[PDB]
Amino acid sequence: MFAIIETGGKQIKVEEGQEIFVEKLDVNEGDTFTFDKVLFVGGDSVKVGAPTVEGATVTATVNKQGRGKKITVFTYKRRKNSKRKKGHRQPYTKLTIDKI
Amino acid sequence: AVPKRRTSKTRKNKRRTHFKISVPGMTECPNCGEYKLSHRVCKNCGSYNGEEV
Amino acid sequence: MEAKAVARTIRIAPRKVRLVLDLIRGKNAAEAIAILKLTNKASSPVIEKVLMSALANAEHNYDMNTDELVVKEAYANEGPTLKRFRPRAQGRASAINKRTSHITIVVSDGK
Amino acid sequence: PRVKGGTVTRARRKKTIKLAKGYFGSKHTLYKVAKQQVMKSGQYAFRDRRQRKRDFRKLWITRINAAARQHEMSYSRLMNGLKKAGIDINRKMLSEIAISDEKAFAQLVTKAKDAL
Amino acid sequence: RQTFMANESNIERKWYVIDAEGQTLGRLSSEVASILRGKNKVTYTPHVDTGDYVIVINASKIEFTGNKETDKVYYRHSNHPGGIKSITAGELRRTNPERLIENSIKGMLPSTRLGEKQGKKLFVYGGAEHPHAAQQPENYELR
RNA sequence: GACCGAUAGUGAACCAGUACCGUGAGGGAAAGGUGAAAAGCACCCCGGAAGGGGAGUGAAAUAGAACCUGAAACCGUGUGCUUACAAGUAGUCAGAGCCCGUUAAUGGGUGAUGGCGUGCCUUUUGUAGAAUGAACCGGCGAGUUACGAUUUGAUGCAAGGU
RNA sequence: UUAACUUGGGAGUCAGAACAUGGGUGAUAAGGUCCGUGUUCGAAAGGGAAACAGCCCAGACCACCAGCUAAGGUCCCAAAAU
RNA sequence: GACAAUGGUAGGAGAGCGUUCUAAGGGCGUUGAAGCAUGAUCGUAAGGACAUGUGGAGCGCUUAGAAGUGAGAAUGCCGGU
Ligand SMILES: [Mg+2]
Repeated sequence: MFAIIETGGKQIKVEEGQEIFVEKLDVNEGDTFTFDKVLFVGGDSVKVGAPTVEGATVTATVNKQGRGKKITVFTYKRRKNSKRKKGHRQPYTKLTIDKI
Repeated sequence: AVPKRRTSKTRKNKRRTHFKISVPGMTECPNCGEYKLSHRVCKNCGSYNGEEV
Repeated sequence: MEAKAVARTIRIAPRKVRLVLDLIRGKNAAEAIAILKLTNKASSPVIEKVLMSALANAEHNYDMNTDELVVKEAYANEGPTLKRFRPRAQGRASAINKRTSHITIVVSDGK
Repeated sequence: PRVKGGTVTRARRKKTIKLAKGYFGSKHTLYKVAKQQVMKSGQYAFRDRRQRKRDFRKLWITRINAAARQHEMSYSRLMNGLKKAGIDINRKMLSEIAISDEKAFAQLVTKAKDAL
Repeated sequence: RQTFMANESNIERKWYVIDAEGQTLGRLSSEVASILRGKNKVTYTPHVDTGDYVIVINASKIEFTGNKETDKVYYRHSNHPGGIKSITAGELRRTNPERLIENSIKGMLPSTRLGEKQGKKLFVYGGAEHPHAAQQPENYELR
């Protein structure tokens, strides 16, 4: 089956044995995390289907926490002397799904 | 009248697609055993062989 | 196993040479001696006299036969110019670039 | 002491040209031409991180609309009921249900008609 | 991340034949220019060719309301000086009814590197027969 | 010598006020580097000769008098992906298919098709502007020092400071 | 609700433009010109007005393949009611 | 850890990277320096390393000092193409 989790202000369709981008949580590596808020859990035959269904929690297992690729942010304006230049590395968290 | 722009290196190499020379159109002079240009005589020993020159 | 014979700073232009070197590339060496002796251009006996040095440095001192040889690559690089002028009308003067060239013939034998 | 202009005009004019490989013709070789394409290829990208987020929503709405019309319901009748019948949380990236499992997408359409 | 992109060997495109009799000209050509772009199906993506082949028979019985039969004209030009040529939609039904529908549809198709390939999934015939019986179409009840 | 290190410092590190320009007074540049030691390529071979390729001297000639290191522009030869029904400030974001395998990280090259997108400065109430400037690449090229003035920050003493 | 006066250090600016609304001059002419009050451009990106510094909604710290709305829109090109 | 701010040309204020040189403390270098070339790396920016190739004898780091201290444009000046 599958289930829909809500992690970082947005929703992720995840099934089993699966690795994901999730934005940053507060766990060290090698730990275990639990999603207590699942939305539409069930495949073809298994159904509940509910507004923020209660009872089912989904586990995870953290593989690494690191930073993404550097996204260089440049912005100029013509005929003038204006410019800016930055750089950004959005930190993520990689998981692995163990049970629905 | 003068050029308005600097003609690039893509537009330059295209224009000399058709700028080349062709093969001479040789034969084998059958008495001496050389190459000669056809309908001409041999610069070595050689007959014309329809004329023996 | 392959030889070469580089002639350098020949008085002729570098774009008029590589029309003739374009014509013989990847061809048998027995023909390419006798193609340069039938074309009526100005850089044919010059290229010919350096092809007959890659065909004598491949038989002498490497000791390979000159019946199987094939022209692998033949390319004309560029050598230094000789800037001379030409007195032109109304007190002006234009620069005339007499260019020179480097010629390299490399023969092979398929091994 | 005379500060000679050293090896800083090598390096500063490489790390712009090396950003600009893959461009046509002279825009990857010359300094001045590949400089001012790098200033525009970090300006086009700045309005294309903001535009990417709203032009993948002009696609998810197109798929849902081409899913409810075969169950004979509009799109605007579908994201009406699922705010009002249920408190089915607003999601359009999860039109992946309609592609994957048509049997799963059918019970939502049952619950939308049920309390509208 | 979790999105789908249907590509060159992940879709099929089956055939439709539509009886174009007894209904108006630009109310028909919207349930054809959306079949050719493929907005009747999920797994619609941009930048590929989804959609369905559409065949149109009975081009001779399309309609007009008001004096469009005499006051709708089809200006075209020819790039010589003084070359504009006029033709009306009352003499275009009788003379060449295969072109009349075929430009009522191709004005509704996108930017024209792929919108040239989408438009050529459309076969417009004048009578009631078609030689595409070897491709197995079906009737499409369009709204 | 908290002075320069061959576009620098004398105009001049090279046999310089010399080639060269002017009737005349007068104007005036360009040039440096083999190797530790010339041990500067004996002899054979293609060539009319140049220039090569072997053998040799040398730590190295891929340092051979075009002689230390050898950047870019610009001209070449080779090859993985790609292009002959298309309207392009040449990029960007979404992305099939193909050939690869790095400083190991949610990798690299190429790009069928879709969306947005009228170069950079300078002067303007306002420039894609058909207003100005640059052919390209490389060097050089502009708020400095002195003796005073005034305010601010520091510090030494303080009815006295110097 | 959160500014305002005082004393000292450092510059810039003195060519302004459309639109709205009270009037002069012109012809109840001009994208005209000269004054009073307000806004935007000047020094402002973004969505809309097909294209368009000045009109209408609204002021970008950077990231996300989440959400609700303004001016304007819902047949098709082109997201949403034939 | 709460609640706040962060478009910007003339212009005012603050905080930093880098280049040649000198003084003092420490250090690498023919088992190969500077320089140049290729690379998928690191920092909020200017900018810093490291890994093979070419190169053949001098160079960086921490604190402070002093400037002939930073080039895309001047129908800029000499050289090359
Ligand atoms: Mg023009």
